[PDB]
Amino acid sequence: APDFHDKYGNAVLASGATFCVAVWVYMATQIGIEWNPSPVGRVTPKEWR
Amino acid sequence: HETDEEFDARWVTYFNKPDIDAWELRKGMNTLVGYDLVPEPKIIDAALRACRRLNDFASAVRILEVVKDKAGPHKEIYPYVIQELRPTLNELGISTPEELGLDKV
Amino acid sequence: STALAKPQMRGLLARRLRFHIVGAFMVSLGFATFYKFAVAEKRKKAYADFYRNYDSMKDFEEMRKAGIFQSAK
Amino acid sequence: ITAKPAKTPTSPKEQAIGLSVTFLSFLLPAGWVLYHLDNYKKS
Amino acid sequence: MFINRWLFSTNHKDIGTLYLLFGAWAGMVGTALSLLIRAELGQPGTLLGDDQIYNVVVTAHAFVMIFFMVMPIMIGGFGNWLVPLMIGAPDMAFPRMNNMSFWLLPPSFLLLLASSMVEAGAGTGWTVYPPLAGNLAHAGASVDLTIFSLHLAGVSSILGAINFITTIINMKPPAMSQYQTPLFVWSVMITAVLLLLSLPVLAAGITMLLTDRNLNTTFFDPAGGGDPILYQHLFWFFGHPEVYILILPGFGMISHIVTYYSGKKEPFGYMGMVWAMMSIGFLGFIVWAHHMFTVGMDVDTRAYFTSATMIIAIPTGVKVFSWLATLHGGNIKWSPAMMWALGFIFLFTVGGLTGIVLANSSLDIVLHDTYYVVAHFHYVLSMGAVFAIMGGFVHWFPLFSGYTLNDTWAKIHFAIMFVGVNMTFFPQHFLGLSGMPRRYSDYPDAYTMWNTISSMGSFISLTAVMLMVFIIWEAFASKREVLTVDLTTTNLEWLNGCPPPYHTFEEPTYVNLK
Amino acid sequence: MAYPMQLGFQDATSPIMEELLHFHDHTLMIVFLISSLVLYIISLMLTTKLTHTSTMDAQEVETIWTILPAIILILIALPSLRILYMMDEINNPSLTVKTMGHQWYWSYEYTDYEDLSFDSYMIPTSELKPGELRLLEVDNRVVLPMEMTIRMLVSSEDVLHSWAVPSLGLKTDAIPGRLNQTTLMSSRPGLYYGQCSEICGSNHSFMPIVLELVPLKYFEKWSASML
Amino acid sequence: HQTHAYHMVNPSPWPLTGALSALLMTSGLTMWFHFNSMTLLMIGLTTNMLTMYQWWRDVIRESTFQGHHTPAVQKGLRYGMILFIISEVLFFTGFFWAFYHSSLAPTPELGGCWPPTGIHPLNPLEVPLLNTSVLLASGVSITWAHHSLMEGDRKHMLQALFITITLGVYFTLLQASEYYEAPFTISDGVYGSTFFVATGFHGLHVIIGSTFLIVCFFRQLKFHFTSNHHFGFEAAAWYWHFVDVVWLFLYVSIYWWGS
Amino acid sequence: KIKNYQTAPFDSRFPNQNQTRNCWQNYLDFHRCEKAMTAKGGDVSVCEWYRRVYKSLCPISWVSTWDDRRAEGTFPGKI
Amino acid sequence: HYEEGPGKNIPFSVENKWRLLAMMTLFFGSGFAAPFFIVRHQLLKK
Amino acid sequence: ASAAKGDHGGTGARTWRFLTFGLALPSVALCTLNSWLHSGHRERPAFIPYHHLRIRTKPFSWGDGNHTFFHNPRVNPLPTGYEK
Amino acid sequence: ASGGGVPTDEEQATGLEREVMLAARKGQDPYNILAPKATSGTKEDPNLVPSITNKRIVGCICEEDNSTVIWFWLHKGEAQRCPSCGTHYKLVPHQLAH
Amino acid sequence: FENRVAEKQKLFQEDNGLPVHLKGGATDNILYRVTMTLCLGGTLYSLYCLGWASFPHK
Amino acid sequence: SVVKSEDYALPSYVDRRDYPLPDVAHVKNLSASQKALKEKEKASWSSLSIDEKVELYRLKFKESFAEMNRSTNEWKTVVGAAMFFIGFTALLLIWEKHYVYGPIPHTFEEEWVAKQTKRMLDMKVAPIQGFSAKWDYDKNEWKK
Ligand code: HEA
Ligand SMILES: CCCCC/C=C\C/C=C/C/C=C/C/C=C\CCCC(=O)O[C@H](COC(=O)CCCCCCCCCCCCCCCCC)COP(=O)(O)OCCN
Ligand SMILES: CCCCCC/C=C\CCCCCCCCCC(=O)O[C@H](COC(=O)CCCCCCCCCCCCCCC)COP(=O)(O)OC[C@@H](O)CO
Ligand SMILES: CCCCCCCCCCO[C@@H]1O[C@H](CO)[C@@H](O[C@H]2O[C@H](CO)[C@@H](O)[C@H](O)[C@H]2O)[C@H](O)[C@H]1O
Ligand SMILES: CCCCCCCCCCO[C@@H]1O[C@H](CO)[C@@H](O[C@H]2O[C@H](CO)[C@@H](O)[C@H](O)[C@H]2O)[C@H](O)[C@H]1O
Ligand SMILES: C[C@H](CCC(=O)O)[C@H]1CC[C@H]2[C@@H]3[C@H](O)C[C@@H]4C[C@H](O)CC[C@]4(C)[C@H]3C[C@H](O)[C@]12C
Ligand code: CUA
Ligand SMILES: [Cu+2]
Ligand SMILES: [Mg+2]
Ligand code: NA
Ligand SMILES: [Zn+2]
Repeated sequence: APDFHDKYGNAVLASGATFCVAVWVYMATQIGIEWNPSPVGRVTPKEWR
Repeated sequence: HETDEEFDARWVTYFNKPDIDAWELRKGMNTLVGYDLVPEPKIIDAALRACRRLNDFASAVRILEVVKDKAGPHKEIYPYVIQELRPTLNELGISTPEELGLDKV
Repeated sequence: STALAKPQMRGLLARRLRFHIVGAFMVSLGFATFYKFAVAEKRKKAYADFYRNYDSMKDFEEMRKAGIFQSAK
Repeated sequence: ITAKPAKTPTSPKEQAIGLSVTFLSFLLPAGWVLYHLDNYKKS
Repeated sequence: MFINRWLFSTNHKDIGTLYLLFGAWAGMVGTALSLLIRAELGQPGTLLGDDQIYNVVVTAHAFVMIFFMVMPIMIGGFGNWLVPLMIGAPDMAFPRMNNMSFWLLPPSFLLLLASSMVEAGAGTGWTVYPPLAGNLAHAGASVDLTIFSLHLAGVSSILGAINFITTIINMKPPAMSQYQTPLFVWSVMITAVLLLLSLPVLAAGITMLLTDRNLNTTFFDPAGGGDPILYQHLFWFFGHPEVYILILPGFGMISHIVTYYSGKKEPFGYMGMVWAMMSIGFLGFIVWAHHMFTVGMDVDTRAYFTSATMIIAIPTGVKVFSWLATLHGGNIKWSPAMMWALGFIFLFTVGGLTGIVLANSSLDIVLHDTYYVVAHFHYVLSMGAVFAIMGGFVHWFPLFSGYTLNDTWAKIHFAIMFVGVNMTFFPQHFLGLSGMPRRYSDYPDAYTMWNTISSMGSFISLTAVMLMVFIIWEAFASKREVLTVDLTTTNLEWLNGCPPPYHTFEEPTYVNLK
Repeated sequence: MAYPMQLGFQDATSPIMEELLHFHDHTLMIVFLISSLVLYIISLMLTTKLTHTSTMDAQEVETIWTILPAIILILIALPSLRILYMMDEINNPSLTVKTMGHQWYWSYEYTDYEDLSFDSYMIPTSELKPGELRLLEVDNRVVLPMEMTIRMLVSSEDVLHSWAVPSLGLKTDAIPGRLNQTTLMSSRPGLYYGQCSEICGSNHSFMPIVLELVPLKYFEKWSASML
Repeated sequence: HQTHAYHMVNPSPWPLTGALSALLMTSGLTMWFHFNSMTLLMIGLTTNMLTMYQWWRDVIRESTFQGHHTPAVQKGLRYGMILFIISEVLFFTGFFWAFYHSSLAPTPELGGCWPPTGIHPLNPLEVPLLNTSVLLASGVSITWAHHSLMEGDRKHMLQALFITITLGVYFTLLQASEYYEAPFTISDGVYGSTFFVATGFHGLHVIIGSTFLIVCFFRQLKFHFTSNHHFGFEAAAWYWHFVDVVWLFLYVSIYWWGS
Repeated sequence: KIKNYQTAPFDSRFPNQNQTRNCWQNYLDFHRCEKAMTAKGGDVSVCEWYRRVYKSLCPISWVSTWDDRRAEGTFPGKI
Repeated sequence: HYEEGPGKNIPFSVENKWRLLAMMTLFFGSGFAAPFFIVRHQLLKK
Repeated sequence: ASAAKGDHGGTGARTWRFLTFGLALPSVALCTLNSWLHSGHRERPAFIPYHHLRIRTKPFSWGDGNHTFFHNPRVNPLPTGYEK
Repeated sequence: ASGGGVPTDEEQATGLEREVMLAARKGQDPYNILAPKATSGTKEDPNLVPSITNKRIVGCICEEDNSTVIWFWLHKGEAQRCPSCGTHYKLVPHQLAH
Repeated sequence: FENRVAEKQKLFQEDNGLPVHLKGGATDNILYRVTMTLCLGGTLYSLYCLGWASFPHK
Repeated sequence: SVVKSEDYALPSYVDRRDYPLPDVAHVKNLSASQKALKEKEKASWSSLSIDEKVELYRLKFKESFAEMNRSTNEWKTVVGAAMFFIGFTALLLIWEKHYVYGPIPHTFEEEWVAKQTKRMLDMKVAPIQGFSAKWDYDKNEWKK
């Protein structure tokens, strides 16, 4: 007889992957986290003195 | 210690013992499959004939499945062993696991 | 019909192990050739090249003019 | 190992309840403290 | 009946179960403290307060995880349950003194919780160095309550070590030599010798610290001719053997779990595994000043401690390669306990190799007191002691309880924890090479990215700890009762059924000499 | 100082620090290789249905397992101990500077000639000037002459601290009643930062070290102006 | 019914009362040092004494009165007592290490010398040598007690053990007098610290060993020992030799070499 | 000779990281010298070297504490 | 004697899974919550 | 190193009794005389308030906080000198 | 010099200690202090395993010096064989208070 | 004195199901209750003292 | 048939590819036709039908090798559920960021970072490899 994995395995894999990627991308990009990446190639240095 | 031939000969003799009992048949096959080899046809032949003296058809079939399993992904080994055993399979009326559908998952 | 040939039946796990422990070693030599060339040698060369004609007074004057120091304006 | 089938099967719904209550027993009390940290400090 | 059975116990299995419950509760306390550390550090700035409350939390995190989670679970919990069964003994040699080793732990833990409630806590580091821990910079009761907590944990484990040594030497079947005992039993015997010799020296040093703080002695105060560096020697003369005490019973469980799920009757190279654990226990007493390479010691002393510390890699490597050779040719069963043991082999090897980096005293000048050391020991502690504990807990839970876990959930639990702990600790190597100090509540802005990711990792391990509690609940809630277990001919602790009767081996095994 | 997303050591400011970087690269390669050799044997053990479960002889293979690790340890220890004794060699300083750790700041004393000493405290975040570094800048920097061997002597007047400057390869603990010595030589002018490296109470995170390395004549005039 | 020789002990409250005595003594010392109160501490000392008394009473009931100490049980208790003595040796080792660390490298605060400036050590040829003779003598008299007991001689066992305890008490009274007379105190820098804490823990162990010998004396009076079975006496004799050897190391190290 | 004094030279009596006894010995030597010199009527200027060396090596607070204790009659080293 | 067997060799009852859930929640939950309340306590004092 | 006595050829209590009364107790009686000759108050040294002695970093938990546990007025000065 | 007054074990040992001492005098080992010596272990000459019940655990150290012990229950009835080396064992049940 | 060990052996071996710490009779029950009451009461008192000492004092 | 907890000391049945001939038959009690089939098995096996041979095999053993060794879909559930709970973790972290953490320090403001970057380049932070090495001091721009 098919067990839990045969019947629901594909859906648990697809939905858990979709959910995980969506929520981490949102967390990483949309809520004001300051990752502080390298300025190299990114920041234009500005006069400080 | 010994040559491959001597190893094989001691196992053939083990299973060829006329009054081998059920416990010794099981001890022999469950010991033999712990080694790094698939048993030569002549060893399997003597184990299958021990199954016959012990009136145990099912264990003859299981021995054939364990040969296939001990070959791992070398899929050329089992068909060669069954080829070599066919005269004994026919003489004892042993069906292979495939002829019985017992290879289906 | 034709009979199947007899295949090797004995020492299959030992044979597979022999084959791969040697492949595992050959990476290690090949990776050791990388790593060393991509990181270690590259570092020795970045330090040697940097210091070869490095002028510490000129580096100091550039810093002093950029106003970084307490002791030197 | 082999084992008997469950004497008192815990259905998917009951597992969702046990899992929720277990997660909340850790998340709620710590979340209440962390939420009120500014209250504790600015006090 | 309840009080006679659970407060007055003289039974090694019930006392083992008490230790497992205590160590599990401590593990939730040490886990919360670890998440407060990572919440403080998970963005730049100050979350909680200054370094006092922060290092109270860091200090309690270490003491709880070491003394109240790992030691009680590995030695009190698995040692008591398994050792007498693996040698066919009817109980421990001193079954009533065994119950006092257990009961001294709730009061020890109470004292440590009292330390953190009174005054401003003991924000000293788990090493409790003076003068920061002395009565001028840590006035008031907190640090004395911490010392007393360690005295009580110390007596509990010294009496436990006497009990295990005596039991293992004296209560085997008369035909069984010490070279016919399982590796987990050897691991407990060696760990108990290390406890017996090292704890009294820590007890001497923290007693000296107690009298400097309350009797006007000056062991560690230069004003009286004392020396703060003497405390460090006495503490680390215990503290290095202590990390081998935390891992050895783990090595013993890993040997059994690898053997069993490789379908083998025995571990590869049994006498080399015994030799390796004895040599590691021995060498673990002559290396302690690798914790003191920046204190100003002489060059030749630093050369000797570098070399002796590295030498431990030789017997330790024998064990790693012997676990590989035990998997070799196995009929591999991918059970959740097997996954925990394979994770152990790989993560312990990573952290042992960063320990080798650090044994070089010249490089340790720059890595000492930075997060490179934090990364080294969390790879051997939360990805070695913790993984060996979770491997042995899922492996033997059906023996102790009579019920099975759901293996799918337990594999999911292993997968979440393996991701979380590597996300947490792997970036701390970068923080340490680039110079972030230990015991800091906040860091220069350049260290933001790796601290953020390390904190996100600690939350993933929090989700794993919550799920583990659900998994244990689900097993007791569903009551799937164990029927047969594989390989009892080489795993004697299963042969009396699951769970075994309260009294086992009332008639001893029969073992002939021949 | 460290920069964002940094993986490895700060760039070397001193020849000894340079030696440590090459020695770390030598060691880390070994590390790489052993960890990968293990991961790989391990996946090899776990990826076949072939079995061999009967007793295996351990003697021969245990020789490989002890000897090869012993040789790899000797290949690490030889250059490790060369560096250890090289840093210990006599080098004749031109200047001695003392630093005393305190809760929570460092003081500095340059008393070869005059009585010069001052305190050095972290710049509070709310007083940083634009472009200055949070938790790292100090009000009074440790000005020192570049390209000169300097003896630093380190102690404390209260609890333990530890005086560190990672780009020069330096970390010496500050212990009351003890005077520990280290030597410092910068190949370059500039500003080189470190942070207290032994837990010392409420503001352990907030008592940094800033060295300012400049030509001798500038160091002399700065010294005279600090009296 | 068992067919092994080992002892299944009856369920007992004493491990719990002893663990709680420990909590009460340590929280009591904390109260005493910081909150000016001796109450918790006296309750913990009382419950610790009550626990010791009833636990060891029960071990005498289990052995002398109920017969559970077969040879295999006794052999375990031998190992137990040896391992306990080893852990007490290591505890003293920490204080010897503290003594040699401070005395071999005397700091400037002491005058850069040992004994420090301003310290006037006791003369090791006066009461300290007398105490040495006293404890060595009591090692000879306990060995006499042991051989009389093995030879079945009740009266000479009791006479030799009484001598041994009288010498224990003599050393304890001599040491109490020397502590009072000593012109330096525990607060007199690392000299007074090492002196009083190392000799003070040793004096505590002399008091513990003497108590254990007095327990053996009253059990002997009650005929509990046979000429072949008397492990409590052997354990007390090994612990007593331990206290004598520790004294010898303290005498040579602190009183003699350190004077 | 040895004006052009820059700092205290390497001293093979104190070759290790712990230099406490180097400061202490020079402080002692200086004061012992100065007592010898201002006893026997002679010139303290002969003690100058010890004074330079201890000033270079010794923390100001140690010198200051030792000087207060010599004045109080509680300096525990022998001069 | 004492009860023997699955569910009977432990100091807590597993006779009812929901009463068990409550006890396990209180048991592990109180250990996990304690350090947050200690920190709250330390913040509130001063 | 034998020492100089000279026994064996049987064994036990009798010989250890002989050692107890013929050597051990005589040695104690002798040392008890030696001690009771050099006993009795030796004259106390000038008080000097050395900072490495009479340490007080925290008051003692008995008495007025300033007296050691087995304080002897005759020979133990306080941080401020000998009592009245 | 040399009264008695000290009881001997023969006079005063009691309980299990006494049972062990009285049995050892008879050359008997009801409490399993000594290791049993093996027979040749064939089916005609099996190792004989005493027991006070209907089954007892056997550990078989198959060859001298093996570190691996092989454990199994031995039940009343026909001889059984160690599952590693085949040597034979037979249970001989019953009664203790001799 | 006389050797009364045989009397104690008969007492402690009486088949009355008592655990050894109560088998000497009513005085064992009394000393047990005294010990346990001091331990548990002392332990409550120690918790009270923790509560008192956990807060700055008035 | 029916394995009881109270049988743990008895030899038992197991399907394992490394112990092909277990210690007992999977089924020992036989019906009338099963007893007749065991008698027939004592005669030539060529006279057994295929169904009779399969019925003897299934009396002796529970599962065949192909059955006991089959692969399963379990990995989907494990990987998927692990990703689920990892995804749930990010909820916790969103919650903490919204309700627990306050503003980070002003030194992360864009203009501050531009000025600090120039000042790091002016003091030649890590000029050999790590930071200023990556700046072109001639062209006044990041190296390509
Ligand atoms: C379980 C705990 C555990 C274990 C097992 C270890 C194992 C080791 N540790 Fe660690 N360690 C800690 C817990 C542990 N450690 C803790 C808690 C601290 C800091 C304490 C504090 O300050 O709070 C610490 C600190 C610490 C320091 C001090 C760093 C500093 O503070 O500056 C050092 C330095 O030598 C060190 C080294 C090592 C070494 C060489 C090993 C070795 O024993 C590892 C040997 C293992 C291997 C090497 C891997 C397997 C081998 C092979 C696969 C063979 C091939 C290998 C080679 C040829 C090298 N450790
Ligand atoms: C006469 C023979 C010796 C017996 C000693 C009698 C008194 C107390 C007994 C305990 C002895 C143990 C050592 C503890 C440390 C200090 C006591 C040292 C011995 C002693 O009694 O030292 C006295 C000081 O006592 C003081 O402070 C006394 C303070 C008393 C407080 C005890 C402190 C509690 C210690 C906690 C111990 C923790 C135990 C660890 C167990 C380890 C776990 C494995 C010396 O008197 P003084 O006036 O300074 O100088 C003499 C001047 N004429
Ligand atoms: C000043 C007060 C505060 C400090 C507390 C300590 C105070 C004093 C404690 C003194 C120790 C008394 C111990 C009495 C033990 C009596 C029980 C006993 O001796 O029991 C014996 C077994 O030995 C056994 O368990 C041996 C078990 C003995 C171990 C005890 C010895 C030391 C314990 C010391 C605690 C150390 C504290 C360390 C300080 C850091 C009984 O077997 P037998 O003698 O063979 O008799 C049977 C024959 O009759 C049959 O024919
Ligand atoms: C380190 C481990 C911790 C990980 C993170 C925990 C995740 C949080 C779980 C939720 O915790 C709850 O969150 C609510 C907010 O969502 C809080 O309500 C607070 O906020 C509500 C909305 O503002 C108000 O209605 C409530 O009265 C007020 O208590 C509540 O107290 C707290 O229990
Ligand atoms: C049934 C089992 C047994 C459990 C027994 C529980 C006993 C409870 C009694 C507590 O009351 C007392 O209160 C005293 C004072 O009111 C305190 O002493 C202290 O009290 C003050 C604190 O400094 C000072 O006035 C004193 O000098 C100092 O000794 C001290 O806490 C205690 O003696
Ligand atoms: C009364 C008693 C007789 C012993 C007995 O056989 O019951 C004797 C035998 C040995 C005696 C003891 C030992 O001779 C040693 C002690 C000597 C002292 O002079 C009196 C008390 C002393 C402690 C004695 C008291 C008592 O007279 C004892 C105990
Ligand atoms: Cu100063 Cu940390
Ligand atoms: Cu260490
Ligand atoms: Mg440090
Ligand atoms: Na922070
Ligand atoms: Zn066998």
